[PDB]
Amino acid sequence: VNCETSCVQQPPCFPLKIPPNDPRIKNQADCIPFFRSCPACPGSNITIRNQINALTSFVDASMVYGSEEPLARNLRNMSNQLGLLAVNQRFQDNGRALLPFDNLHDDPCLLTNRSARIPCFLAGDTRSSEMPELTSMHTLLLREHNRLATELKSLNPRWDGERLYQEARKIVGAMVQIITYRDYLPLVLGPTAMRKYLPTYRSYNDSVDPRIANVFTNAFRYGHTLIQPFMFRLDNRYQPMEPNPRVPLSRVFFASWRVVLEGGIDPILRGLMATPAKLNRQNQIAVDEIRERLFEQVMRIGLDLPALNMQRSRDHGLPGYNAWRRFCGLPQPETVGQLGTVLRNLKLARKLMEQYGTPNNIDIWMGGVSEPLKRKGRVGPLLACIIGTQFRKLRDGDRFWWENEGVFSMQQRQALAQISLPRIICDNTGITTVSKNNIFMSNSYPRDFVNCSTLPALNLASWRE
Amino acid sequence: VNCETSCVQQPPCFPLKIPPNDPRIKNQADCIPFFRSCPACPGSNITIRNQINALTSFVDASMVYGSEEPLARNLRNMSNQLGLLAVNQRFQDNGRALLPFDNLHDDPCLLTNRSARIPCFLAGDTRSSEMPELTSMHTLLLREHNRLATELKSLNPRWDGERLYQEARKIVGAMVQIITYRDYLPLVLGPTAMRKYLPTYRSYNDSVDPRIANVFTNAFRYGHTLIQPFMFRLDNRYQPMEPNPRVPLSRVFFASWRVVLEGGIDPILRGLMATPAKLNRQNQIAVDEIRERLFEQVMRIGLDLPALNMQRSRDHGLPGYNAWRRFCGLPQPETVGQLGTVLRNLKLARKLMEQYGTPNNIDIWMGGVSEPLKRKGRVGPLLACIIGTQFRKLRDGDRFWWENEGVFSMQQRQALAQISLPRIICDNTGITTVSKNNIFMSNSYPRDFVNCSTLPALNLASWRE
Amino acid sequence: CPEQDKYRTITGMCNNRRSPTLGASNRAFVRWLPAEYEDGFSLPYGWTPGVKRNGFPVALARAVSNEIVRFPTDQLTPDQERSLMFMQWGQLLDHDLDFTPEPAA
Amino acid sequence: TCPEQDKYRTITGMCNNRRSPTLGASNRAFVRWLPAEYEDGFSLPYGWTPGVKRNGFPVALARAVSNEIVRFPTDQLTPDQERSLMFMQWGQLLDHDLDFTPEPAA
Amino acid sequence: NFLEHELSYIDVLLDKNADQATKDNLRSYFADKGLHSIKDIINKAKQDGFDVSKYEH
Amino acid sequence: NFLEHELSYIDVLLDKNADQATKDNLRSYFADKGLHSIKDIINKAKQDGFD
Ligand SMILES: *[C@@H]1O[C@H](CO[C@@H]2O[C@@H](C)[C@@H](O)[C@@H](O)[C@@H]2O)[C@@H](O[C@@H]2O[C@H](CO)[C@@H](O[C@@H]3O[C@H](CO[C@H]4O[C@H](CO)[C@@H](O)[C@H](O)[C@@H]4O)[C@@H](O)[C@H](O[C@H]4O[C@H](CO)[C@@H](O)[C@H](O)[C@@H]4O)[C@@H]3O)[C@H](O)[C@H]2NC(C)=O)[C@H](O)[C@H]1NC(C)=O
Ligand SMILES: *[C@@H]1O[C@H](CO[C@@H]2O[C@@H](C)[C@@H](O)[C@@H](O)[C@@H]2O)[C@@H](O[C@@H]2O[C@H](CO)[C@@H](O[C@@H]3O[C@H](CO[C@H]4O[C@H](CO)[C@@H](O)[C@H](O)[C@@H]4O)[C@@H](O)[C@H](O[C@H]4O[C@H](CO)[C@@H](O)[C@H](O)[C@@H]4O)[C@@H]3O)[C@H](O)[C@H]2NC(C)=O)[C@H](O)[C@H]1NC(C)=O
Ligand SMILES: *[C@@H]1O[C@H](CO)[C@@H](O[C@@H]2O[C@H](CO)[C@@H](O[C@@H]3O[C@H](CO[C@H]4O[C@H](CO)[C@@H](O)[C@H](O)[C@@H]4O)[C@@H](O)[C@H](O)[C@@H]3O)[C@H](O)[C@H]2NC(C)=O)[C@H](O)[C@H]1NC(C)=O
Ligand code: HEC
Ligand code: HEC
Ligand SMILES: *[C@@H]1O[C@H](CO)[C@@H](O[C@@H]2O[C@H](CO)[C@@H](O[C@@H]3O[C@H](CO)[C@@H](O)[C@H](O)[C@@H]3O)[C@H](O)[C@H]2NC(C)=O)[C@H](O)[C@H]1NC(C)=O
Ligand SMILES: *[C@@H]1O[C@H](CO)[C@@H](O[C@@H]2O[C@H](CO)[C@@H](O)[C@H](O)[C@H]2NC(C)=O)[C@H](O)[C@H]1NC(C)=O
Ligand SMILES: *[C@@H]1O[C@H](CO)[C@@H](O)[C@H](O)[C@H]1NC(C)=O
Ligand SMILES: *[C@@H]1O[C@H](CO)[C@@H](O)[C@H](O)[C@H]1NC(C)=O
Ligand SMILES: [Ca+2]
Ligand SMILES: [Ca+2]
Ligand SMILES: [Cl-]
Ligand SMILES: [Cl-]
Repeated sequence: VNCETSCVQQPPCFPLKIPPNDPRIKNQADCIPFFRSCPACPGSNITIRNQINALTSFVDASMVYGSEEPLARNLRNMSNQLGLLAVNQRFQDNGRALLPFDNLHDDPCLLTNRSARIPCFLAGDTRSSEMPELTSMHTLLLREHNRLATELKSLNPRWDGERLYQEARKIVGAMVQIITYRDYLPLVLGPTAMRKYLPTYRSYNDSVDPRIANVFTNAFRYGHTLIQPFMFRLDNRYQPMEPNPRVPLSRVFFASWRVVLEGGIDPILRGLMATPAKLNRQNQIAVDEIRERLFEQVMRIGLDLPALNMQRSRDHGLPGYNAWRRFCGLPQPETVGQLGTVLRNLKLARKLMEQYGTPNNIDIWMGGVSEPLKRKGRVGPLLACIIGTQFRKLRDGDRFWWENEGVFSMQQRQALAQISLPRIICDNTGITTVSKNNIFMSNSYPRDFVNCSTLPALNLASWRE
Repeated sequence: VNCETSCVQQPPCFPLKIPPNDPRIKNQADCIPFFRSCPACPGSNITIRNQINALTSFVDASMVYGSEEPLARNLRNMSNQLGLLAVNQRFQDNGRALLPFDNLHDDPCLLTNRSARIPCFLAGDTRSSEMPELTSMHTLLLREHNRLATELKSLNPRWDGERLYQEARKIVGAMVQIITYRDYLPLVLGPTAMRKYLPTYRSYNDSVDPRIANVFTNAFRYGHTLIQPFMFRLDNRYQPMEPNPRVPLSRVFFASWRVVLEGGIDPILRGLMATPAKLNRQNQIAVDEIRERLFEQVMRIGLDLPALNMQRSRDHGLPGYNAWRRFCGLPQPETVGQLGTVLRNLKLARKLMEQYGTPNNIDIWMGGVSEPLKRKGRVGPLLACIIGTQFRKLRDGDRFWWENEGVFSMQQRQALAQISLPRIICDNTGITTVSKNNIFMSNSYPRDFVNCSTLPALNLASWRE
Repeated sequence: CPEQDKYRTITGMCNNRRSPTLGASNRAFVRWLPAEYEDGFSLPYGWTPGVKRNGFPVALARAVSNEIVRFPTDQLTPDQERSLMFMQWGQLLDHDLDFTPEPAA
Repeated sequence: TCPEQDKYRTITGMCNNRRSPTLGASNRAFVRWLPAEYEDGFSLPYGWTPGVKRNGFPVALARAVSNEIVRFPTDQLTPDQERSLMFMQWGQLLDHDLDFTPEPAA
Repeated sequence: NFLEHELSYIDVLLDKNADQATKDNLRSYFADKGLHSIKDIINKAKQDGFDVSKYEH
Repeated sequence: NFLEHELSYIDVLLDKNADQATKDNLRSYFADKGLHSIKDIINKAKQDGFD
């Protein structure tokens, strides 16, 4: 239970030992702290240890609504029958809603600025406040829920609170699906992998296991190679916002006070649409704000997120790179030369073999992100297979997939096909110029931007009764 | 609750209730007793209940040697350095060895003939005494292990007890794999499934998972449909044995006294070679002796083995017939008409729907054994796929498979290829006339029989130092 | 697991060197399909009365046996191309592969 | 048991798959696409016991791998000309809809 | 743990000029948390760190 | 529990003419089982129903 401070290796701790001549941590008796993930069957001499998913695997907006029953009621506004989600009672972002505050045992957002006294937020997922960028997306979808629930009350005044909440929840879940599979995933996998692992939806298959796979929780960490070392904020004309325009990320983690007291989400959303993401390259894998200084303000020592990813894969007993290549139907290099051809980079192959001895032992994240990106994608062949394979199961295996017959009417389907993330940002913030679709590709202002008008708004007409 | 005497459905019981029209059990307050299989993770509200395999999955003769270190030492003769398995000290079979006696609390074998006081036998597996025909096979392999260890001692006088035991065990294991894959499975599956699921052995593949699947523990009960309702015993001229040559099975279950005091194993092995199995047919699935009188002598009521099979599959949470058809790539009937086509038997299809309502719900053993048998095999296509798939994993996934390079010398493999089950019967009994090769097909005396002298013995010359 | 070894272990351990329990004894079965329980995770179908399975009542196993498996045993058809030893080798082999333990009375 | 008629998802995911009602639901084990690889076969990770090799080779310290392979000078960061930082944030947001792996509390 | 925005609920329960249906729906909400009276709601907010000074009567 | 064939190992342990190599390996075998002296071995056989 002493994992954060002690360095001794007793359960449940699995600290990361410090090598010699480390660039930062000069004392080798120190360590990087690490709690082993909770086993599914504690203390068993029979079952091979597995870990738990605390969330619903489905793409169901459970980051807004929660995945347990009491939490899901705690996020709801139980003062009236308008079916709303609960909002913050002390603060607002130019009138508009903010997420409510959580009441935690050990609150880490209070440590990031002691005079501000701004605790962490309450959303359907516990990690909402990890980054004000993340917090802003959580806030925007809270607002989108309430906007729909208000609009549906206009159409159907006799609908009570439960009916309203559920219908809003249903639409928001479909919007997270449409955005994800129409706009996001094609840009992760690239067109070739997208045809292969996500062919055209037919219908629901109740023999498709929709569970998250253990390896996926480590493979989808590819995104850490996209993290930029600052938070960017922009004024109404997309120029640097006046307080702090380029904040080092080591000073925004759990910094919920920056949303409340430093202009809200409008400037963060603008910097997200008008700043390029980091490009993963074999000699520039991940930035030192996350490799050297992760959570520096709220812990005795800053963490190494790539290293945590690799220790975690070991905590979960995941197989190594070649076993996942074999699984995926990809060739398994044995020698440095064979790995140099797979990576089309012999210098990096040699470095991996220097460390691991064999491509059988390369950790899945490290081998996965070392691979060369697919044409028009941001992952290599191995990660494409794991990520794509997972999302096909979440689609085919979801009885409530928005395109499955019976979930939505044919007209509501034709309406939902018009939604998009830039539209959602218009309807719920003071932002009035947003990205051309595809939002995840558009990154340069003002070339890739347009006014909140050229974009079709969602038509809720077919929701009347 | 005491599942064997009470009919209350509290854990760990799950008793079979009695239909009102029952042909045997006239009291509906009664039940057939039933203990749920032990769960792998007791009382967990997180994991999905699964069951435990107490045995090693590999085809390694673990029913002779045990699957746990303490048991395997009790089966060895620890009074010298000859590498032998322990034999009965009180009784012999015309000089030949018999299995030792176990020491159980509530010994069922004692209940089958109180005055004989012959307890159950001690072997690698706990069910060795359930049928004296099974016991015979156990005894036969125990005498073979010892015969080999004696022979190896002649070739290698310097070898100690451990080497002699390990070296004979290695041989016996290879004999079981060879008889199983060369002679048994082709006659279960037929040539077409044999090609499809058991293609030619290439080599050890360390990525093949060799575990027993849960459904296999039900599917492989296909063999209950081969059970004849008598135990036949034949003298040295293959004629009915003078005392009781045709004993109902309800009087031989756990009757280890019949092995000891009514002629030993030769008359039983002769009855097994010279009596036909029962043919499974869609209108003749299983005989009343196991369906009505299972363990009648050691139990308050006779059990119903086909009914237990279906209750057990529900206990194990196995999916229904159609889910397994889909798993195997076979068409899935929805209507009685389509089921009639799948079974080539509309009358049978109507009976199943009356019971189950949908093919989705047919328990796997009931579906499996209702299907028509494949050509020159003794299962239908669903069971062939489950059984064949399982035995391919146990072969490709076994690092000690007898043909895997390094396990046996090229010369040793040449010699083992020559072994046969009829030869092991010659070497270890008083039988001088045995079935022609493919003992599993040969079934009629004298047409299918040959003198022992005409068969080549196992040559252990290449086992020398 | 020892890097070198001539003989199987008695428990099956260390056959597979990357995953040394696969095939060893006193381990959970592997699931080729996800399990199907009345409550999702433990209670079998047939346990709670009135609870249907996929839209249909659960048939008593004894009643499936009575109506489908039962036949007049005198009419038994002997298999001209198989011996009883074919049956018996099956049971012995089974007992080399799986035993599912129950609690004791 | 799961209701025959269903307009909306449950919060926990229960009863999406009617034949197997916990699949995809919350507070349930991960599925394994490959069997686990652990030092002792069932619970201890590679890197736990000093001197125990993995598949014939010593276990590399994760932080060591991170220093030798992931480290790079911050001033040479390449900005992706065809992806916005919203591409990054949607991934994290979406990650937090699919999985969270609890670990014990301090 | 009592959440900060549940303090707004306490005011709705103490407002005499409030819909009786909305007050039943809140007392029922708190009852599922194991808080079966207005004073017990007050004491949970108090124990979980919040300013209860305007409700000491 | 105690097995009936383990009674023959007692005959060997008491047999004064057998060799000590054999007696040592049997005392170890019973020792692994918790029966450390010939008195403990006998009493275990009696306890578990033998003579
Ligand atoms: C050693 O044995 C390995 C295991 O082999 C299995 O067991 C033996 C006994 C035989 O029965 C054998 O036929 C079995 O395959 C064997 O590795 C296996 O190799 C296959 C072929 O590459 C792999 O199949 C690929 O799987 C990926 C990922 O999807 C899988 O798992 C998900 C999650 O459960 C399922 O939803 C899927 O249905 C898959 O099962 C697929 O993406 C991939 O399909 C794409 O593959 C090809 C080419 O890319 C095309 O058909 C399409 O583009 C597909 O879209 C394959 O289906 C299998 O995963 C792998 N298993 C393991 C455990 O690694 C290995 O090759 C053997 N080696 C030797 C030398 O014998
Ligand atoms: C509904 O979805 C089902 C699931 O499909 C998987 O997931 C979706 C998301 C897609 O990726 C889909 O492409 C995936 O397959 C789907 O059922 C699946 O159907 C396939 C094909 O019919 C089944 O494969 C067959 O399996 C048997 C059994 O072996 C399997 O399991 C063992 C143990 O895991 C492994 O060792 C094997 O590698 C297999 O994975 C095989 O014997 C069989 O292959 C043999 O037959 C084929 C065809 O004759 C030959 O080419 C081979 O070489 C062999 O001779 C197939 O591999 C799969 O088991 C089944 N899964 C489930 C869960 O039922 C279903 O078809 C979908 N239906 C619709 C309408 O969409
Ligand atoms: C329970 O098991 C008992 C064995 O422990 C069975 O007892 C045996 O049953 C048979 C059949 O009735 C008897 O056979 C008869 O034997 C007599 C004389 O035999 C003498 O010689 C034998 C040795 O050769 C010896 O065992 C006897 O004690 C006698 O010294 C003949 O005259 C008959 O024609 C016929 O062969 C057995 O003798 C009898 N006793 C024994 C010890 O075997 C009993 O049948 C079983 N009960 C049930 C219900 O199955
Ligand atoms: C899927 C995933 C996981 C595993 C979740 C689980 O199953 O428990 C983790 N990440 Fe990563 N991430 C972190 C920070 C500070 C980020 C900046 C906002 C960030 C981004 C990110 C994105 C872009 C992404 C997918 C495209 C992603 N995350 C996926 C993802 C920080 C962390 C930390 C800390 C962890 C846990 C590390 C550990 O101790 O094992 C983490 N992320 C896991
Ligand atoms: C594989 C198997 C199993 C399940 C094993 C496990 O994993 O625990 C069972 N059987 Fe059946 N069997 C029994 C009797 C009296 C037999 C006559 C000799 C018999 C034969 C037989 C054959 C031929 C066979 C394969 C070809 C086979 N068995 C496989 C097999 C009796 C039983 C009993 C009783 C059970 C347990 C029933 C329950 O309570 O669930 C059983 N066998 C299981
Ligand atoms: C361990 O192996 C030894 C040697 O192979 C076994 O020894 C033998 O034991 C049998 C049975 O006790 C003896 O057989 C018989 O002889 C007696 C007279 O002494 C006779 O009354 C019987 O009818 C039978 O013919 C045999 O003589 C004996 N041989 C030796 C060399 O000791 C021993 O039993 C084995 N122990 C176990 C537990 O298997
Ligand atoms: C910590 O939080 C406080 C808010 O309490 C930040 O203070 C703002 O900073 C300005 C300029 O220095 C001050 O005038 C006020 O205290 C705040 N602004 C306004 C408009 O009230 C403070 O800067 C934060 N410090 C750090 C290091 O994060
Ligand atoms: C596992 O084995 C150890 C050592 O024998 C024992 O202390 C522990 O209680 C066992 N665990 C379980 C769950 O039986
Ligand atoms: C509930 O909704 C009302 C009306 O919109 C609002 O004033 C109030 O603050 C909301 N309550 C919470 C806890 O969000
Ligand atoms: Ca979810
Ligand atoms: Ca075995
Ligand atoms: Cl299964
Ligand atoms: Cl996995």
